[PDB]
Amino acid sequence: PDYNDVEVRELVSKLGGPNPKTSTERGMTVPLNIFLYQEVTRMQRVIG
Amino acid sequence: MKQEVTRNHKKKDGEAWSLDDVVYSTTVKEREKEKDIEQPPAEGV
Repeated sequence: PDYNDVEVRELVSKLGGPNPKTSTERGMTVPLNIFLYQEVTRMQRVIG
Repeated sequence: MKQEVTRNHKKKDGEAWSLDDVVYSTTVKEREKEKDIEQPPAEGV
């Protein structure tokens, strides 16, 4: 199914960081969570 | 991943790690099964 951009951003904001027990950091600010968002948007671009 | 590890290693020392002057460390698990891996690594992928 086609990814909804406004939905994806809400799912991305919930993503933790590496060492997620003690890290206490979330969302697009985390280097791999920005990367995930970029490749999910690139995957939707392909699917479409 | 290279960022994630250097952000963990800013307090650690001694030396403070920059993306300037870090390179990849790579080892092969050499495990009989792939399902013996139950948890992720500390600093890894």
